[PDB]
Amino acid sequence: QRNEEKAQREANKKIEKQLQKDKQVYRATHRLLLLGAGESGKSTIVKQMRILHVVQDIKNNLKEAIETIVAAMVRACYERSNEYQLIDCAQYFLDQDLLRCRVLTSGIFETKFQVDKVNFHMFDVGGQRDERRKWIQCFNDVTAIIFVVASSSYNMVIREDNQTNRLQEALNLFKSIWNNRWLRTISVILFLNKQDLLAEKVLAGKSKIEDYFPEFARYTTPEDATPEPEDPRVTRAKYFIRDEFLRISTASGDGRHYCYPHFTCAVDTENIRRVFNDCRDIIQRMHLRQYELL
Amino acid sequence: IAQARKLVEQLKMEANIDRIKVSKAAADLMAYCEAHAKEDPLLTPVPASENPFR
Amino acid sequence: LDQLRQEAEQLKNQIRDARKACADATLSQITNNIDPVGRIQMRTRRTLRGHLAKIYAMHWGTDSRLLVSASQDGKLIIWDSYTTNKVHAIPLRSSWVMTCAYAPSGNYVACGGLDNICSIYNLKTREGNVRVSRELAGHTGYLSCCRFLDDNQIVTSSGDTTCALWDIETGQQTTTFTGHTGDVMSLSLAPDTRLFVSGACDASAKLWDVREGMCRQTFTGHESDINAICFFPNGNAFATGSDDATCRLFDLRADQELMTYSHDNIICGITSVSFSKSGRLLLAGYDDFNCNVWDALKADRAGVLAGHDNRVSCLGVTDDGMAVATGSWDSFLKIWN
Amino acid sequence: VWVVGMGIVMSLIVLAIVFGNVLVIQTVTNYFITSLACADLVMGLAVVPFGAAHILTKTWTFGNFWCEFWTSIDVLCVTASIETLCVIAVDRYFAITSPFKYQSLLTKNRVIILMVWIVSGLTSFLPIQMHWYRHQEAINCYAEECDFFTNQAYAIASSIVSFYVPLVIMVFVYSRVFQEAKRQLQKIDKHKALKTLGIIMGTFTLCWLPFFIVNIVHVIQDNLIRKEVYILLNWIGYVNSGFNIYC
Ligand SMILES: Nc1nc2c(ncn2[C@@H]2O[C@H](COP(=O)(O)OP(=O)(O)OP(=O)(O)O)[C@@H](O)[C@H]2O)c(=O)[nH]1
Ligand SMILES: CN[C@@H]1CCc2c(ccc(O)c2O)[C@H]1O
Repeated sequence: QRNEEKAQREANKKIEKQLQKDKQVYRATHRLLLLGAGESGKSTIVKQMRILHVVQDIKNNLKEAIETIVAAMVRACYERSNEYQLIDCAQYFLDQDLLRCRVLTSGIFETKFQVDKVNFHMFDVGGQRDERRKWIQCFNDVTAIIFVVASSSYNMVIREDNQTNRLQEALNLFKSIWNNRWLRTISVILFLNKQDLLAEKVLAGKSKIEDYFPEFARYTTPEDATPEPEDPRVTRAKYFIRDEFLRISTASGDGRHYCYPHFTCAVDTENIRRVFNDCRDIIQRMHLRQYELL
Repeated sequence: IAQARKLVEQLKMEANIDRIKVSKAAADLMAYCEAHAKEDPLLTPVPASENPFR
Repeated sequence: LDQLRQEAEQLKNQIRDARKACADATLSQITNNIDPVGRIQMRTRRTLRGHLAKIYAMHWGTDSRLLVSASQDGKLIIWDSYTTNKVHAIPLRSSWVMTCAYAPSGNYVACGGLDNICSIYNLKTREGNVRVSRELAGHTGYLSCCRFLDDNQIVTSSGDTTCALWDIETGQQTTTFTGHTGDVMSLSLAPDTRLFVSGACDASAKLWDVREGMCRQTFTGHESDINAICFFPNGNAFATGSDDATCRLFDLRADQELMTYSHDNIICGITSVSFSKSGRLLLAGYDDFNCNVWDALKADRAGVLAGHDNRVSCLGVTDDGMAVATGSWDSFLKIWN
Repeated sequence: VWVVGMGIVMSLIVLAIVFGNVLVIQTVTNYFITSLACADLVMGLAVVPFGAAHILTKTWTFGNFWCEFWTSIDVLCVTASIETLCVIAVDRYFAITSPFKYQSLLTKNRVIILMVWIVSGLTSFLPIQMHWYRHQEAINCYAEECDFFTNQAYAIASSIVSFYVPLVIMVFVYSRVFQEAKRQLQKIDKHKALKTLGIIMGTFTLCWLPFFIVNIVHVIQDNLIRKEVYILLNWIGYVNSGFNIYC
């Protein structure tokens, strides 16, 4: 019938109106993907944006912390915590409070927020572990990839014991991400997390980086160093790890691939202020290079 | 542990099955294809009058 | 200990010897007598537009007139292939979708992805308001495919080396299947809806049983990942497309690999395979932005469909075998005839 | 040989330019650039073929109204092309210098192109329509059915509106882009941009700046430049339509 086709055309028009309206919003959003190894702090950074930009669980962590220390054997056993795995948020609870507890997460973990008339979309990857990561081909359009590592874990082993130390696991994972076919045109923002714990470890003479990393003995601090104020021993160790990550990027790096190193502490609200993240996200030079070689 | 014991029991069931000759399977496939090749719109093009898309 | 492992290795030798004695002659020798089909040329009758991001799934309807597509911006659009008129546009709770389906009765649509949750939508309802019916959420890891045996049962294949048969009314797993050592990527139900297969990530495809619930056979002739699978119209064979350029055809009754399809100038992957109405043409997608048409019995290329601008990630053939629809990552669907 | 040979070069040049411009004519910038292709196609189709015939010693004497239309079309064609480059430069400055709001400033809703074309046509066809131009030598030239001239500072208004105004914006717009790139490259560390800017601006400058100098000079004072040299300068200036380096 004539009316039968007329109604279908009217239905098509209504849907077309909504699609045009929704096309604007999708274009004006910025999407960021988190990455890193286990026990690094990806979820803590996401929670920071919720606090700033926009009870049984706590005691549960304290319950597990007490049993773990006693099983290995009280205060003396806590000092030699490198041999046996133990939760980082142990001393704080035993003696920002809501951000210290650790909760395992399987499902994607998204977040919407607005900073200055611009919409940002930050989501966690999630999951216990993978060696295939076949979903990585889906994220072929994100603007940037945020990488978080544990800079204060170089004398602890992976949860599967008798394996490489935690830092070397991060280096291997970074190489795979950088040399990936699908992620060939995506920049990386590098976050060296857990700075406060690194300072405490270096101050004490219990362990030395030279034992685990032989090359640190002959390392000389770079001339173009800016210790923000600051012992030379702490600053030299802080920079050595940062320069070790960079040599992976510069080797196979090309015109489109860049890398942004940063120093930050996750729990502090000031250090996670998205202001420098906003500047880094807008400092991307894709706009220039593209119109013409410029 | 007992993962091998559970696995090795499965292969026993799969091993004790009946297999036919490849010639019979090939003949069956050929016969089915020859029989049903008549009503294949994609293989033999249909006239534009009978085409619902054209 | 080692004795148990020794028995496992010993049994693997018996399987190979048994398969050798059953190979009287190859398929190529018998099929050499027939005449080639010849060159096949088809043109895009219609083009469907409206999606914003890449399409990851597509399934035809029972009447072969309506199809549903899924994209990465969180949209589920139902089209009308005859006149190119969208009927619905269902927003989704998440922007990550990797599968879609369409009920045999046409009253339900399924979806899933990285949320570990399979959703079910209602199309024919009072006041014409589509709403979520049930949210099956018992898994771990992403999903890959969904299928309907009827209006009350749905089969899913999650990414934790498991498959399950759900139940819409109660929302619980009636049964579960285990045995794969790698991620499951695809499945395809039998024409009689009694058995189904699954291509894992360890280069092995099995033949499960829906009712009993244990594996029956295992084919491991490949050398890389598996991304697609599809049953023969007869119901006694299936074709598998792997990560490498090779695509192989297996047989249930004999238990062995029959024929392989490959070419020297192709080194890309395969993302989707399907058959024709009479099981004479084996279409297959590729990563080189086009589609190729093979021959089931002659193993030679007989046409290339290169009307796309990005990789092909889905493909389907109508029930009456009158059209072929191929999606891609450039937000464009197409219909070929 | 000399006279006929020159006509062969000019006729080939007019035909050669038409092939390139039509072939080209996506994004907002592509829609902006389509105006350049349209103007080049119109020029090659209408004005260029008549140029060789007029430059030939014999004059066609086709008509008075047709001659007036042909003379008027020159201003509309030249002003339309030159004005669009300023718009392209402004769009590039918006896209590059200001990173957010590029998407909240630029919209599909054409309007700017229509406004620019209307502005270009306002100064071209109107003086031909009113037919009141301007001397004894200037007079009696139109009595017999081609002299070109301007009085009451018509050339001054034509030059400022079509050429002087765009180049005021060009220097300011392109000075900021180059300055930002120089400091940006230093950040990565702690030639190509200069070559690109030179290639972009040198053709425009060396093609258009010398012509309007003589255009303003010949009316300001007594006769110091001949008609033939002015015609040759105009012909050299017409090369930019086919020269326009984009994509
Ligand atoms: N002292 C201190 N502890 C930190 C800091 N950043 C993270 N942590 C600790 O690490 C925890 C965060 O670890 P998770 O949220 O599990 O990080 P993750 O392992 O990347 O997350 P998943 O991979 O999703 O499990 C916090 O609750 C703290 O216990 C930091 O800057 N200082
Ligand atoms: C004869 N050629 C004409 C004459 C002067 C002139 C041109 C173009 C734009 C102007 O604003 C002009 O004043 C030339 O195309």
